[PDB]
Amino acid sequence: YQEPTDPKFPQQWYLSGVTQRDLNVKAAWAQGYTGHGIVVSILDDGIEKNHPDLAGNYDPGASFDVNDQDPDPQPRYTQMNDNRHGTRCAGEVAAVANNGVCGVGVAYNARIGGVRMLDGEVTDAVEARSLGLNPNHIHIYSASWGPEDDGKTVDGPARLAEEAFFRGVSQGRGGLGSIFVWASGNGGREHDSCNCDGYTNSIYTLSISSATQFGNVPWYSEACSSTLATTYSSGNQNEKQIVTTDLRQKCTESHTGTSASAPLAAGIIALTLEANKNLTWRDMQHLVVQTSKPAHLNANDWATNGVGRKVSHSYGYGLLDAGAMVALAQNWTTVAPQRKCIIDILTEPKDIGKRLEVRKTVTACLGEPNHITRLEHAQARLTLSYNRRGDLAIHLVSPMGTRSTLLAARPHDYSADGFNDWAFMTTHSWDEDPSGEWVLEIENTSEANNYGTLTKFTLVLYGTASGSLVPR
Ligand SMILES: *[C@@H]1O[C@H](CO)[C@@H](O)[C@H](O)[C@H]1NC(C)=O
Ligand SMILES: [Ca+2]
Ligand SMILES: [Ca+2]
Ligand SMILES: [Ca+2]
Ligand SMILES: [Cl-]
Ligand code: NA
Ligand code: NA
Ligand code: NA
Repeated sequence: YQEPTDPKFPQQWYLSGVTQRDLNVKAAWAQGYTGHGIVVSILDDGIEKNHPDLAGNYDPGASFDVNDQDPDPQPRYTQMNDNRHGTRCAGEVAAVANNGVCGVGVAYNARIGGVRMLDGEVTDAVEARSLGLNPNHIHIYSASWGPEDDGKTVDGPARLAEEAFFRGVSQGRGGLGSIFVWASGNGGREHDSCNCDGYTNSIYTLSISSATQFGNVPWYSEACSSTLATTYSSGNQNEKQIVTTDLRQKCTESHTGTSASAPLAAGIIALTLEANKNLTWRDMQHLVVQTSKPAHLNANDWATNGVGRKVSHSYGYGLLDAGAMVALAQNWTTVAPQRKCIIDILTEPKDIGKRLEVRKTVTACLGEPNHITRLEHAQARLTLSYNRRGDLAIHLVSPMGTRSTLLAARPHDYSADGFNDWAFMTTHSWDEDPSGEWVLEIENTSEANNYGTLTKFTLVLYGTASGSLVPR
């Protein structure tokens, strides 16, 4: 294998590195996987389809302009170069290789498109028509956007967009399911908590956080239990950033944030899908859980779950490992059909006060077709009132002892509107047996005399009843 000769490839430290602080992409390339035959679409502010490092891979069938209702996603050019983001993201996935221009995409032989959908009024219908674009042609969708990262918002997909997620994973890609890759958020400065973002908190999105070059939690990071894994992105000014295609046929070395991490993940997922085109949307999440690497990512909350895997709320299961992903994909056995076990926990409303603990021992639908012995995602769907929402911290403990933070204190969230059947999601108990005692903790983290009531707690378990590995 001959590595790319592109002029900025040496600057793509998160690929070209030789000091083990990288995404192990060369190993996949050397196995013969560069993205041939895979189609990825960037859902953002447009794509410069004539960019010298994108044109060779550009796919009009992966593209649309939902803002102006036409097929051509070319960005709107302005003095401030506002609409540059989709072009930056596209090059991370699929910039052309060995052409003397800028660097390379992770999947530099994949086909790449863009949906111009952020440059206008972004309605539920706009989101739904973007997520649902050409779903039997596009394999993988990448979205580096979501609800305002102000640390006070709780919001997620409305009805059309949620319907688009369920149609995508159910009937998309020939019934194997659209793969929706999501950036977990850029609200770290505001102490945002990313389970309050219903796009990344969805089970249907493969949510990705960031690590800095030196292996630390970047300033912009949001911790939450819904995140699955991590890719490198930007950090402090001594740390390098992401190198990619830029608006006006240029090359940038300064792409940043979790917005840059999701496209890198989408590229790795494209290499993985080339290695096994029959992988389902759930198969792909299993591969990420099994192969991602904690090593040398620094966080104070690394914990070993019930099947021996290390998990962090900043990083999920750790750094994506492209070589390991493509290797495991090749002989992967399709997982069994997804089961869903619904457990209504409360028999009466519960005053929260300073602190509330709810314990329930469950059988996880024993004796039923939805019996689960091998968890995937779990949700605590909570309905509660509280006078100051951001003073709450919420934890969920699995029978195996895995403590998932469902919500951390958000100092800027003054809302009195509580949570209305909000489906807080955790990936941290993946592959555990969910039978036994679950514990919900709700705590007032302030000294104020706050008050409210928990009126509904639905524990929703997803998973199967077959095929477990020996614990790590
Ligand atoms: C894909 O997986 C399904 C489920 O295991 C199987 O029935 C089908 O034969 C597979 N198709 C290919 C092309 O491997
Ligand atoms: Ca257009
Ligand atoms: Ca190039
Ligand atoms: Ca956020
Ligand atoms: Cl469901
Ligand atoms: Na919404
Ligand atoms: Na998600
Ligand atoms: Na148990």
